[PDB]
Amino acid sequence: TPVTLAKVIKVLGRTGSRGGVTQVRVEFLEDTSRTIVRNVKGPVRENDILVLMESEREARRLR
Amino acid sequence: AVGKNKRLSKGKVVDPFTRKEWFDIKAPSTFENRNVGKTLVNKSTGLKSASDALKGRVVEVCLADLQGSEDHSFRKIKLRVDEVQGKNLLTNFHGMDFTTDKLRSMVRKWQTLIEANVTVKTSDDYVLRIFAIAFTRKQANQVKRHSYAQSSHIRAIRKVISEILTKEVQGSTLAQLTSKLIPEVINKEIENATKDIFPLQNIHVRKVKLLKQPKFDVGALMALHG
Amino acid sequence: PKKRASNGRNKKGRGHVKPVRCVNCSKSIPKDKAIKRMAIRNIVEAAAVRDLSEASVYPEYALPKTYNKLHYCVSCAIHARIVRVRSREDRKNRAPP
Amino acid sequence: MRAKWRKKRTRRLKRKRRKVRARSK
Amino acid sequence: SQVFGVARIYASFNDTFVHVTDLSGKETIARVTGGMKVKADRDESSPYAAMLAAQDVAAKCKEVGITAVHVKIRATGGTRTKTPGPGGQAALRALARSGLRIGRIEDVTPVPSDSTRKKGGRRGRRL
RNA sequence: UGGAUGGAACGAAAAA
RNA sequence: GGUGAAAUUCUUGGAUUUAUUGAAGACUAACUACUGCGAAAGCAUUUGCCAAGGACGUUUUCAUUAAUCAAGAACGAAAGUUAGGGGAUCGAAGAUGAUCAGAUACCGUCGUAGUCUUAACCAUAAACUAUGCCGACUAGGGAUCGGGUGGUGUUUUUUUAAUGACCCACUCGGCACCUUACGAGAAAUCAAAGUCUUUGGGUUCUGGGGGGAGUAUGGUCGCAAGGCUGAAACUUAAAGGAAUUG
Ligand SMILES: [Mg+2]
Ligand SMILES: [Mg+2]
Ligand SMILES: [Mg+2]
Ligand SMILES: [Mg+2]
Ligand SMILES: [Mg+2]
Ligand SMILES: [Mg+2]
Ligand SMILES: [Mg+2]
Ligand SMILES: [Mg+2]
Ligand SMILES: [Mg+2]
Ligand SMILES: [Mg+2]
Ligand SMILES: [Mg+2]
Ligand SMILES: [Mg+2]
Ligand SMILES: [Mg+2]
Ligand SMILES: [Mg+2]
Ligand SMILES: [Mg+2]
Ligand SMILES: [Mg+2]
Ligand SMILES: [Mg+2]
Repeated sequence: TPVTLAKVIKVLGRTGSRGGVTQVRVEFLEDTSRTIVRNVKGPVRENDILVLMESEREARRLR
Repeated sequence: AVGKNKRLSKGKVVDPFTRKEWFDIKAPSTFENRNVGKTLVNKSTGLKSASDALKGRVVEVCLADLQGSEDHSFRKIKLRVDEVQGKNLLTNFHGMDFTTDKLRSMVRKWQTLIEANVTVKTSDDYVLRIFAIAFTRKQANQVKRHSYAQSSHIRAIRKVISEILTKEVQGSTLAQLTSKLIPEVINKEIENATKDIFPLQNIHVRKVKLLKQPKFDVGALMALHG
Repeated sequence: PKKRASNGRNKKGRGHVKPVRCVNCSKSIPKDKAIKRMAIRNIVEAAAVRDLSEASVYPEYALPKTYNKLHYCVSCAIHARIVRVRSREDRKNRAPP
Repeated sequence: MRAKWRKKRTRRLKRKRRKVRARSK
Repeated sequence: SQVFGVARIYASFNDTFVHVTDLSGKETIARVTGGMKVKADRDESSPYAAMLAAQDVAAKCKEVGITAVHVKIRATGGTRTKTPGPGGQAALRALARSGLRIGRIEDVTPVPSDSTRKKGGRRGRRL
């Protein structure tokens, strides 16, 4: 059960039917220069660190 | 939908790649490169003789690989397998064609498209159908924004293209023609023949399609692969 | 009363226009009345371009295009967040955005 | 009700009256 | 120096097909579809499903010996949508990230010259 | 240089 | 495979998929636009044959031979009928799976008649520009199609000529478009829906509150569905058009 540590670099905005989810552009601690866009449940700012059960999934961006 | 089978068997394991071996495809002399690719088939058992399964196969390869230069980027080429010579199965020409993305980029609105086809026959009893395509050009100092043809220039241009294709194929066998089309001299002729009618930028020819084959005559094919 | 000068199409002097089929609901609609759009889009993305470019042979290959024309019925066009509506006098405006 | 279906109903009613009249002559 | 295969992604709606074949195309290798790696009947075209299948087929490719692949994307075509599905695009990025090499991508969606008839009736699909 | 369709929802006595 | 989500359906007798061929029928994509032709319906692959047509050019001919039309006549979308052929795709009826209180409806899978063609019929449409035809006059702007004229204009041929394709100017005939309203209108709007109380260029057709009713009856055409002409008794104070505020 490997995991991945990823660093938030820029928040996009709220998303979801009820505004309880946040879109963030997060950047991996290891093997840098790769940025992915993921959804976050709870309160979050920039510069936080997330742990991911998997890395290969890019959430549906609304822009 | 993994568990969706109500019934898997109307009435009521072996790895297949341990039985399969590779083969190297060879192109005729009229190409800068000769090494095309590699292909898989089963054991040529006493009941199959896999050379039979290879006899009527067709492989599509981009021309840019065959010539090295990237200007022939789109330019698909179709090659037909004909003879198996010790893991170096041989191929000859079967058809040329354009790539959809290019073909669609050819056609834009606010200009006139001109198309023509022909069913000429070669000296080698080969029966070929060749297609040609053209679009009108707005010259420098153009002010009007559409630049259409007058439907009689189109008739003349199509007549010229039709006759010139025949006069370029009659007498020619096949390979000269292949080496005429690799440097695209045919379309080079078109504007020289039509510049007194209408501009006609961008006169790439089209796909070419084969229709009828004569008897095999192994020796001619062997001549291409020295 | 009359709502548009062309009455919703571009037919003046024809009578019949040889209709086509909507791409979404397959409703029949005259060609000129249709709401044709041109969809030119690069094949992959604006995101995975870096991945494919580095993980591909032929450096700086082509990244070619893709071209589809779309035809929507009036109802589908409105329902798919396109040109939806405009105000009374603003409807006369012809130019694109 | 819609005019087209009015016309269709009337057409049927006329057809029925026609045949019932032809039943006697 | 290199070994090529041919991808032939079928990027339809409601499902996604990935199977690599020999350069001739008569011999196929490791046909896996998104619908056999999930149990939803609604996610058969989901990008996650297509990505996960693409990793599987890439595994078979790598263990057989194909290292690079030529790409042929195609939609349903004919009289149908003619636009690529959602998961096929994700699958392409998946198998590309899996380790193989990519060259000469083309679109081969079957487009007609004004074919017979689109289903749905004159007045269209009403919903 | 982007991108989503997306379930069900009948009726309201007469006059002012 | 299908949807919002599923199911009917097909799959170890190998479905969906991939390659090489072959057959059948339908269509003529992208080029395709406030562009063209036709009396209207309508007409989009190439080439050949047959006849037809508008506009332009004209110091050619006849000489008023003309405009509109009761009666009468040709053409006339789709659907439909009769008899052959063809019969891929789609698909009224129908069979089936869903949703729902019910759902013989919308949604899904099949599926006869039909969709195509030959020989005949039928003669209707929101057949719409809801604006009859001919003739004259009245405000400005550009663009476009066909033809003709002028210009040391550009490009290409053979620097060069004639051509051709463009540029500038002009004109005739078209499909229209942009601004304004002297003018018209109840208004929406209109270069005609203007030159109408300061009421008259020529001419055909239609209407007199809403229903009953395009019904009944009588003629006439058709094998049939139906078409053309077309009432009355009785009932009712409002129906209706365009705009304003909610
Ligand atoms: Mg209204
Ligand atoms: Mg009409
Ligand atoms: Mg009740
Ligand atoms: Mg009730
Ligand atoms: Mg099979
Ligand atoms: Mg065409
Ligand atoms: Mg034209
Ligand atoms: Mg008259
Ligand atoms: Mg009528
Ligand atoms: Mg009328
Ligand atoms: Mg007049
Ligand atoms: Mg002119
Ligand atoms: Mg003019
Ligand atoms: Mg016109
Ligand atoms: Mg009266
Ligand atoms: Mg009355
Ligand atoms: Mg009103």
